[PDB]
Amino acid sequence: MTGAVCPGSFDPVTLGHLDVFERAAAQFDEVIVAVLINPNKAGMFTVDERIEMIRESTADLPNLRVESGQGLLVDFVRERGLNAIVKGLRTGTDFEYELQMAQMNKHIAGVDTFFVATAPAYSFVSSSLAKEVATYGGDVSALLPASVHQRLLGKLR
Amino acid sequence: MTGAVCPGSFDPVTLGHLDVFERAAAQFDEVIVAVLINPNKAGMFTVDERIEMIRESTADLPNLRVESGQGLLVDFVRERGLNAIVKGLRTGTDFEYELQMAQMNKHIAGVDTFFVATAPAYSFVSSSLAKEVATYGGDVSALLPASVHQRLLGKLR
Amino acid sequence: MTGAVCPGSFDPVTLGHLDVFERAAAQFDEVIVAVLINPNKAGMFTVDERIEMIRESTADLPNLRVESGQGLLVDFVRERGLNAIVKGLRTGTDFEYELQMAQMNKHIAGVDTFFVATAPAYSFVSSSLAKEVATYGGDVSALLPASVHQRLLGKLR
Amino acid sequence: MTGAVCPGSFDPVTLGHLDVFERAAAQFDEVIVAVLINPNKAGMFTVDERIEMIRESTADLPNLRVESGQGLLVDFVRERGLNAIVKGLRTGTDFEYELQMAQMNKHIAGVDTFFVATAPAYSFVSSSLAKEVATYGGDVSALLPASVHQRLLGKLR
Amino acid sequence: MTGAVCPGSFDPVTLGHLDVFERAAAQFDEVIVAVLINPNKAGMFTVDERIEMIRESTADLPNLRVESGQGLLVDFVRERGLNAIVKGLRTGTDFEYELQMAQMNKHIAGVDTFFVATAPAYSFVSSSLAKEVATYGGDVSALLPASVHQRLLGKLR
Amino acid sequence: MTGAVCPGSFDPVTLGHLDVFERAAAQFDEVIVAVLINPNKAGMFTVDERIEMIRESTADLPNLRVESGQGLLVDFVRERGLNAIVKGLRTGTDFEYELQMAQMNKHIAGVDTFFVATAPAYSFVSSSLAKEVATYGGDVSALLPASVHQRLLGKLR
Repeated sequence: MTGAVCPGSFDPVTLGHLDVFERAAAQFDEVIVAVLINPNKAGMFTVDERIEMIRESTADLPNLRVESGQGLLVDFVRERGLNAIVKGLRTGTDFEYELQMAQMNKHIAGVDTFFVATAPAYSFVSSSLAKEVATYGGDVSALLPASVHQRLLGKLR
Repeated sequence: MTGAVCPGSFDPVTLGHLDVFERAAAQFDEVIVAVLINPNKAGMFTVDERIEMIRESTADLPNLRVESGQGLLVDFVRERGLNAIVKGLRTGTDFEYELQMAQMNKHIAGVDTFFVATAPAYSFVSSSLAKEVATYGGDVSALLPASVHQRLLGKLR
Repeated sequence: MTGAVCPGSFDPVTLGHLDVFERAAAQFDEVIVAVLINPNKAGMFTVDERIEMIRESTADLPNLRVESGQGLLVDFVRERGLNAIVKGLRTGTDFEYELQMAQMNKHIAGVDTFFVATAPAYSFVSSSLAKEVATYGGDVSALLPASVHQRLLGKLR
Repeated sequence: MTGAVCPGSFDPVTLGHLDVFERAAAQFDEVIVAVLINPNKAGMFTVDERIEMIRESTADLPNLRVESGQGLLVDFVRERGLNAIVKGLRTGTDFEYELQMAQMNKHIAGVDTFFVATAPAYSFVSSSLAKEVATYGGDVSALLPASVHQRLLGKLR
Repeated sequence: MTGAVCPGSFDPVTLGHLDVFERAAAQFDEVIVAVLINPNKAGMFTVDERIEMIRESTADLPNLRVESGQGLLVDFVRERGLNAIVKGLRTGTDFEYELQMAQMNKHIAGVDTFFVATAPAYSFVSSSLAKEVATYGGDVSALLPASVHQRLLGKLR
Repeated sequence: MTGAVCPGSFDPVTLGHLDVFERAAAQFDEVIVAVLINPNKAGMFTVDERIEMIRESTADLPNLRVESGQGLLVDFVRERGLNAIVKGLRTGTDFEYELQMAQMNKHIAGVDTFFVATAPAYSFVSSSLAKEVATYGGDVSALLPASVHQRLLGKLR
């Protein structure tokens, strides 16, 4: 019966994200990873690539599925008969902005947002910082799932 | 079946607490409110009084129950076959300390902590500040369950 | 002969802004709302539109007026015989940057900045988030002056 | 007929406090410094001493007066026909708690709180840290009114 | 020639502390761990016990020595011909207070303070939280050096 | 022999930067100021101009040198046989992002980051805010080295 949506651009998914997915899947009957797309900015990976990388690293989570979307997150959530968001916290999270969005999302659609801190080991990776470090040759292999790392290097070369 | 524990001293329970209880009860199959009592610091209300006040306030939540506890929160959680905590955020929450405890609790017992911000209307009330304001004749009736406000006036008279 | 300036881009003015205007108007003899125009981003509303929307929403504040400005805010303030700014705080305010600007503004022109938190009900609206949500069909009518809301609907339709 | 109250324990008043008093006195017709007395901790200085030290240091502010208070700050403010508090910010201010109190005080009594950052030179002094440092022989003479500094030396010797 | 002081109560030293000691020792010619004592509060471990636990876990650091003291940290630093403090940051650090103290310490004695974040794995341990968790039976064995853990358990039993 | 790198874009160098340079040079045997240049975003001053301005400002620091760099900061550091970064903190620093980068930089290359707060007097200046204020005729001469202020006026005329 219970369920939550884990949203993000996941460009690419990191081990910080996967940690949060795993916790959500352990605590809710169903979890949907929402790959949210801005149709007006391309990013590094296509939607199909993003989804494939997530699926390949979540194969051990039977109650997790992955879908893309755009527009209001709360519409994505409600159209699936759910009303909870689970969002990860890491070092460098703009928490004040996350709080603003959470209060807005509850106001307009009655959707709750639960925050969970990612594991310390994965607390300083972000999609953007991983892409930046890898661009200049830094080793981010320990911070990304195998489904991502060499595809990332491929894009960069 | 899913479940979480909502911990606190609840001396007394506020509408900020209740808002969090309601959201937990909406998103988890089972919720236990843990009235965590300190042997040294005896508050305003007895443990039994606090439990009664929470029960009155949560009468419409059939999947939520109220229990007292002492010692390690993660033991309270695990002893009941669960491994999630839901904790509310308000204006004045020491979030950095909450994060420290969340990471400690995950490390020592594998228990996850989910944070949810209370509604803006209930975001500035706290048990301590409500008692302080009421003590000097300030009106905090919009911030507490009606039955709590009734009892609070009694303990002050 | 006290006075303060309330600065912003107000694209559009929200009830968060209006709350702050009202408090400023209640505590200073004279208030000037400074609509600061950019060198891009050209907003959703023109400067005249922003001004009218503010004027419409502050008709019950006789000691408040609305003017556009370019260049340093402190020059705007000082050229009107004042040396106080009143700035509102909301969820998602970059307070660290506001503090930096406050200390700079005091240094270069002797202008004080007073910060006041907007009401909890209006604490999660911002001009940008209201436009984003409204764009995707979300109901922000409770968060904007009724006048402004209709204009916004017009700009989108 | 504008006015604001500047609250604190002022044990003793610092140049950080005085800076804020001066700004408040510059922007409001009438300023009242509220020396709020505790039920313990009895400070280093008695209430009369704290008051005299503030009076001594604000002799050049004709529109400022100094009074002691007990009970709710909002009652102190309202019983004097005002509804504004001016509170200073320094390095080490618990701003989250100040925000909580500000929202509570607006709720229960309609009193606004305006925050202003003290000058960088005075941004790291507090009454407690000045007493601690002076106790162990550190020179805090640049951080306190000359009068106050001599009195402090007297209390220690 | 170069050198820094690493201060704290170290009651007991944690692996978070040791991480910071190691970094300091790697970056300064000499490092002194300052075990600062309040002669008016006993703590769990005696000064000799604290020092022994630090020495036993820093034996692989030839340029680190351990000394106790009280009163002003900057006097401890300057009397050793040094003028730098290295202080660790962890989850739950009151950074605003650390900044206040750093600015005060530079003002009164010209001593610089360098902050370094402890490793993620050790970022949520503190002496106080470790003592609290161990008191109620939680497993903190991975967060403390071998020189500490069973001595801690001994004190508690 | 010890050493650290002080990184930035320094467009232009400010007295806040200089304060940090001086403290690094006082505490490490060797300091390298790394003028990190971005191929996309060309600022106000050329790399050569920025280096010259830093050299003029640091003439009294014989153990500090100035070099340009591109790419990974940790590579710049390691290529010079060092493994420490000294970074300044000011009002408006995004400290959460600095922490994220520090933990990333330690992970990918073993490089430590030490943070030091700049003096209160120089705590609200930034390269960007200085340029912005100067552009509109505001006086930031107390906030910049004299030779920098001279050059800044030139690039604006």
